[PDB]
This record gives sequence, structure tokens and C-alpha cells, in this order.
Amino acid sequence: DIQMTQSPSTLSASVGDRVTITCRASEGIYHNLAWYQQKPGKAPKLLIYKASSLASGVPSRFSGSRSGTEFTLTISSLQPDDFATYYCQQYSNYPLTFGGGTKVEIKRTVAAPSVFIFPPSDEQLKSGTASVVCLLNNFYPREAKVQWKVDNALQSGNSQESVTEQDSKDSTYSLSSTLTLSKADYEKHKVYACEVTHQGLSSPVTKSFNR
Amino acid sequence: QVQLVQSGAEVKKPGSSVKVSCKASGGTFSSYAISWVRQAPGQGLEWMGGIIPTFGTANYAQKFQGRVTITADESTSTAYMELSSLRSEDTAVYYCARERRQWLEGHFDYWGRGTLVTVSSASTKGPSVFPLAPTAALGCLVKDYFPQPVTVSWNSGALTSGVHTFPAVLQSSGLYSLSSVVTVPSSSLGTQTYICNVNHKPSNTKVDKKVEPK
Amino acid sequence: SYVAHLASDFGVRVFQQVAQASKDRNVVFSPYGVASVLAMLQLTTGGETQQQIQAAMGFKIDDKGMAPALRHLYKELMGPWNKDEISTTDAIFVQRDLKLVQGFMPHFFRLFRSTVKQVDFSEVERARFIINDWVKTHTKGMISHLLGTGAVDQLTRLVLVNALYFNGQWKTPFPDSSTHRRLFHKSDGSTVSVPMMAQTNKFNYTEFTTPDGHYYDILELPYHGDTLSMFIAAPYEKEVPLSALTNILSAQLISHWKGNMTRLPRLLVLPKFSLETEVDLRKPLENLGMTDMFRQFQADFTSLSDQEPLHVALALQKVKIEVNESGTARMAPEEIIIDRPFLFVVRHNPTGTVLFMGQVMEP
Repeated sequence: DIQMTQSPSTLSASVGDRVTITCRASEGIYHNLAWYQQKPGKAPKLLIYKASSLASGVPSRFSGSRSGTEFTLTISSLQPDDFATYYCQQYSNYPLTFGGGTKVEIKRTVAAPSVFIFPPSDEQLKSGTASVVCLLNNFYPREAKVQWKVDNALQSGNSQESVTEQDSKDSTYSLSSTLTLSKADYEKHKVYACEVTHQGLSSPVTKSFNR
Repeated sequence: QVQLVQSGAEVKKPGSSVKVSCKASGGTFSSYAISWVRQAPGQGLEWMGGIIPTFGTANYAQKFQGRVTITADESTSTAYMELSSLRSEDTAVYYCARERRQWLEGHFDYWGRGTLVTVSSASTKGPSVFPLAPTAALGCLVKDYFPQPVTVSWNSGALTSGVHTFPAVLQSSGLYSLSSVVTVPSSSLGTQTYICNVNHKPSNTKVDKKVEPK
Repeated sequence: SYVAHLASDFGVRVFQQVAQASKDRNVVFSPYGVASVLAMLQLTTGGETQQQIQAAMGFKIDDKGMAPALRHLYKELMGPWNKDEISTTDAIFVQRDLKLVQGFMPHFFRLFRSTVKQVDFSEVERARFIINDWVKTHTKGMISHLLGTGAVDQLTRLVLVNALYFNGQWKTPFPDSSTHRRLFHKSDGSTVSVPMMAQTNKFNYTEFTTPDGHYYDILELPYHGDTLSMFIAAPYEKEVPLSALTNILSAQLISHWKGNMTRLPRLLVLPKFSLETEVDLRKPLENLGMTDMFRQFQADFTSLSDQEPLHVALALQKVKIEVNESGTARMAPEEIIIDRPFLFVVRHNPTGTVLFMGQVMEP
């Protein structure tokens, strides 16, 4: 089994920039490496085959090269259509294995998030379950750390996170961490907070409520 | 002018056998290989197997051995892929891929649109709508709905700007929750109505909840 | 095994001298054959001539146990596995009337176990006939008449001939229906329509680099019972010459190819080739410092005879190779097409003997 390692997992770049994405094989795969492009909710599209050969109808900006057991896909001048996820695939021996993937994002200016805390509805509070939502509005980059603190005690394994796709207008991200507890544990504790660690913030911003 | 048309999306219990078809047109069916590649939600690609219609026998991945069966009807010009002993881990988009080169099964130029196979375990429950009361932010929490998708709106198409609807997150309980948020002026707070329109067609549920500061 | 490595090593060095002369031409050589014949000639030589041969070969035949291992190698390389696939012969022609050294003939038969052939060179046409008849009767008429025998004179006293024919049965034959005509890219850029056979199988395949840093691939093709095998080596890029691979050839590198191999699924398109090559061994051996052998008075053959000033009047090797579908489904992700000049090596795997090797510039 040949393991396909892709570096980086996430890549941020501007339009007209040179983009280099790396692929690595656990053992020698000759020149038998294919490169695919995938857009959200769309089927993968082959760009490069035989490490450097260009597929039919694929533009010149796409390049491929081999450095031993490492293969690099190069975009000379990044275009608006090029912001997608890229997968490398080997065709030396079976099973046919694909890489982890490298998403190419729009490089923006560092935007600090707007933190908002929402308590659960009294409706809900009553139906036996309590959902505490922490909202991070319009930020850059995607890298953010959200910590749940119930009466200054850090929480683990009881919350779920959700990230939106990079915006069409301002190219920012939005995050929502939802803490879920039983109504009976909600009611024993008082202070509920979500500590946010982000590049845009010089100090971790904590938004709290008493209930 | 090569096209790969696949069968409609399927939702099955963790029994179970799912069979996806792939109609190929137009080119020589017998000589060229048709493979099956799957993609889990928010995950990479995975090859299951392939078939050269003239060979009769298909190539498989040792990981799926004893589950998969890949067949191709030369007269119908359709390739098939059935997966037995289904479970929550099989929840993925199934792609039909075709080789540009004759007699080989390596890299694929032609790809089908994809067939979503959801593996649950879940009843077909409606969504429980809850509000998130308060430049100011206010939301709408959609809970325990099945199956996906759910289209959500604010003020009946009235608001597009500053509204974020997060993707569905699947819970331990086998069911989904969604959140929707909106960034509005605080001045406007408590003076303008805001209503979140939740539409869940599979169970036919339409809820319009009002969010006010309380 | 150790003698089999030394013998092949010397033979690949002689081949390189033959290949560097031709360069753009088709060549088929027998590294074992040239080693086997020169190991026999070591017994006829003495003084400066003997030490020239011994130094270039890397071994002394009179050393123990060089000859018993060399005999055991022929018995091994020969029979009963080879279904008249391979036919070999070694012959040292000497003057009939020439007084041989007392105790040379029993010593030569003790070590090989054959004899030096005695013919009368004054009867020129009969002498040429017996040399060509020996080649024909021992190689089953598969090898065509010698052209080098035109150098046979009345003054001729010592002639060396080595003839080999090989057409081996594949372990997995190529289907006849799969044989199609395809373009072959010659070194000068030009293309020719040649018949090429094809098969999808699990091949022993490896990749190596040249000093200049270029990739070359080696594919292993086994013959029935895994006794014999054929290696096909060629650079990946067509802009890279086959000489870059030939200039770096050695018996140790061929073993490294085998050691670094991995069984991989591939579709192999390989052309059909039939080569016949008659080599005058004078220049390739003289280039390897064995100059005395062919010099009028300088040549020391005192161990064979001291009655007349002796020297090699002719030293030849005629080899004929046939590569077809057979001497007498499968899934693959990538195909290998041999549509550019390539190097071939016929190896006897249990000992690592390089029986045959050459360059196919135009099939």
C-alpha cells in the first residue's frame, strides 16, 4: 500500500501568484503520478498525468515535476478559476491511492472575529437539552481556537464546531461552536463563556453571560 | 463528447445492499476501463475497483473484499457497483470514472456527477426550530432533522446580506443540527421584525420563527 | 559463482569495446563465450602474453580450483533444461605438423575437458571448410558462414573461433493476436514501422539513474523454469542516448538491477528482433591491453609450442539471437513501450552468468 502525503493541507494565495503544492509517496512510483482539481459539489478533473504531461484542454499555467519520490504541481499565475482542492494520485501498483488534498484559498488581510454568545431558548431549556452557541463573525485566516469555560472550568468532548466556505464578496470565514448539555447540568452552573484565540486579536477575547 | 450518467441518490439503513449504475456514451465501451471512486463528507478520494467490460471480471481493493461486486453490461453499456454489509462509514459520494487509455486502469479523464449514499439508522424526523436572541447579531438554531438538505431563509428572501448559514453537523444521535445567523444594525434592534424561514421538504416541514430581544 | 562473476565482468568489458566501435549499429555479443575461449587460451600462453590475459580477465586458470569450477559452470549452464534453445562452441585451431609441448594435450583435457583442434593451413580451402563445418555441426546450422575465415593463409598457424545461437522459450508467451506494427524511434530521430508483440503481466521492474543524473528502466523477462532471463534496459527520455547506459555497464550493476527489482503490473510492448553479429576480437582485446597475442615475434605461446614463432592469425565470435512470441485477463495501471534503442542481457540467474548482451538500434 502506497501512502500519498500532501503538503500543505491548506494554502492561501493571491491572484497572479506562483503556487507550488507537494505530493509524497511511501515508496518509488516512477513517473506514474496524476494530478486532479476538485471544486465544491463537482466531480474531480484531471490536469496532469505521467508527473509532467498536460491533459487535453488544460491551460499552460499548470506544471508538474518529479524530485525522487516527491512530486510538485505548479500554477505559474494563479487565476480566479484556480481556487479549488487539488489531489495527487499514483498509478504504479494496486490499490490506486489518492492524496489528502490541498485547498487553495484567496489571500486576504488579517481580519479579527466579532464574538457573540447566545444562551439557550427557554423553550429548549425546558425540553431537557441546552445548546449554547458562540459566534465568530467575518474573520481571516480560518485558523481559530474556541475554548468553552463553564464556571471557569475548561470543557472537552461536549461541543461541535462548524465553518462556512470562503465568502464570495469579502473572502472571510464564519465559525459556530455549539456546547450541548442536559437541562439538569445547565442549571447547576452559573457562568458560561467562550474564549477565542485568533491572529487578529492581540489578547484572547472572552464573551460571558450569567445563567 | 464522452458522458457518464449515474443513478439517483440513495438513503439506506445499515443492513444492506446499495447498487449504483453508470451509463456511458459515446465511445467504445468494451475496451476502456470504468472505475469507482468514493468521497466521504469533508474527506479525500478512495478507489474501490474497476472493470474492462470485455474481461468480465473486475479488479478490487483488499479493504472492500467480500462486500463489493463490480459488473458491466456490454449490451446496455452501463457499469454497476453494489456494496453489501453497509454501515455509517460508507456514507460518501460515489463517482464513476473512465480511462482515456485502452486496456489500462490507472488515471481517469472522464468523471460522472456522483451518487450520494447516506447510511442511517435514522427515522426521517422533522426539525426543531429555536431562536438566538440578542452592529448586532441574532440567529436561528435548527435541530434534530433527517435527512439532508434543509434550506433556510430570513425575512422570506428579504435578507441576503450579512447572513451565514452553516453547514449541517451530524450529531452522535444520528441526526443533524444547523445554525443560521444574521448581522444587523443594533439601532434597528427591537424596532424591526426578523423571521427565519426553515424549509425541510423530505418530511414536509415549514417553520417561520420570530427573533426578538428578551 | 565467484568465477561466473569474474568471467561475466571481463565479457561485459569486451562488449563495451565492441559497442563503442559500432555505436549506431545492432550488436549481439556473448560475454561468457569470450571469457570461456580466453580462459582456454591462457593455457597456450606464457611470459608477457599470459600475464596480459590474466591481468585483464582478473583470474588465472591454473589456480585451484578455477578450472573445476569453470567445468561445473558449463555442466550447469548446459543441459538438461535447454531444449535446443542454446547451442555453444569453442575452438582453438592449430597447425597439424606443429610439434606441441610434451604434456600440453593431457593437461588441456584434464582441465576443460576438450582438445585443441589440429588442421593443415597449407591446404587453405580445406582449412577454411573445417573451421566453418565445426561451427555449422555444433550450432545446428543456425549460424551462417564465417566472413572472417578469409584471413586464413598458408602462414596462418593459430585461429580462435567461438560461436553461439540462442532462441529461448518464454515462461509466459506473447499472444500472436497481440502482435501489431508500431513506430520505432531510431537514434537519428527517424521512425520505422516494425512488428511489436505485447502482453499484460506482473513483471520484475526497477529504475536506476546514470551519473549525469538520468533515469533508465530495467525490465526482467523470464524463460521457462526461471533458469534463464532477459533484461531490457533503456533510458526513460528519448533525448538521452543508449551510449550513456552502455558506458556505465558492469557485471556488478546488472546484479544491482536484479536486487532492486519489484514485481509490478504492466502492459509490455516489446519489438520482435533477430540479430546476427560476427566480431573480430582483435581490436576489442588490443584496447584491453592484450596486444602481444597478435604481434609476430612478441607473442609468447611457448606453453603450447616453441617450434615456430607463434601468434593469433584470427580471433572471432559469431552470435545469433532470436526474440519472438515463444521459442517454439490481466489488469495494469501503466504500459511500457520499447519504441527507442534498448540494451538486452540474457542472464543465468542461479550463478549470475551474463551469457548474452547487446544493443538493438533498429529491429
